[PDB]
Amino acid sequence: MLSGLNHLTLAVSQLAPSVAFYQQLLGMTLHARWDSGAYLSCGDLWLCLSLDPQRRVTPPEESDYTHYAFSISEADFASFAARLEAAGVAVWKLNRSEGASHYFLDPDGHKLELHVGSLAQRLAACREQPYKGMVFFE
Amino acid sequence: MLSGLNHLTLAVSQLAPSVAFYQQLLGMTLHARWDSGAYLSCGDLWLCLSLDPQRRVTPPEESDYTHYAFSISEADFASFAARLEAAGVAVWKLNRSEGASHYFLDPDGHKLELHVGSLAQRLAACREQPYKGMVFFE
Ligand SMILES: [Zn+2]
Ligand SMILES: [Zn+2]
Repeated sequence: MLSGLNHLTLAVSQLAPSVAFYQQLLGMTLHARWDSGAYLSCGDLWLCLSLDPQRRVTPPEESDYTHYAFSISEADFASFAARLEAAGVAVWKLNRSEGASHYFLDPDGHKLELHVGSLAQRLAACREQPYKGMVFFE
Repeated sequence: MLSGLNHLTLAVSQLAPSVAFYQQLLGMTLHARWDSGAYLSCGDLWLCLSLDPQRRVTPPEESDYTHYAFSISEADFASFAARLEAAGVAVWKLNRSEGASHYFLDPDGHKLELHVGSLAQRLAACREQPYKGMVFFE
């Protein structure tokens, strides 16, 4: 069977500002970089940044809801979100429609998120406050 | 500070064919569905499919290299690739890198991959044969 995300590859227009964002600002571990990409890790996540001349910025209102959420503890969530805000990182969504989340953009307009909680916790919360028409499968 | 990938959300244009693709063809576990989305899991990956009228079925030549790779064992790789081929699933790239990889498209054109191998394995191969401009960080 398939089991797990092996890696997430993000196309980037400029490699150095992207590496700086993920390593310096988000605190991910940089393992290697080369003329056309970089490999970082975030816990078990393998992140590849790939220099792509085809990557364009799109303002968030003109891209779809595809997005990438990173786990953070309840104790660190608010202060890290506030640090991103204070550093001028743009926000793309304010309404918390899926629990405790902060929604921010990377330098290339990729839609990112900080989230507190697992899938099991989300399902348990949704049993009490379900999305419209929600059905649960055991 | 960040501990890993919390969830991957893919915007979809039609919920039913996307659920069929990820649950039935790819074998992910469906945990819940609502009028505008679904939650699935694939190993430790929490996948959300989100119905979005902004999502377009996008040919691969019209999107950048951003993509999502799922882990599969070497032993299972060939039969799973054959399953995708039997289902008529389009391929967007041929593999030219270390470790088995199959590059395929979802119903909306999201770029997916099956990959055999870890970040550690990739780094070991790169240390032996570094890419142009490659620098490592310990
Ligand atoms: Zn999210
Ligand atoms: Zn890949």
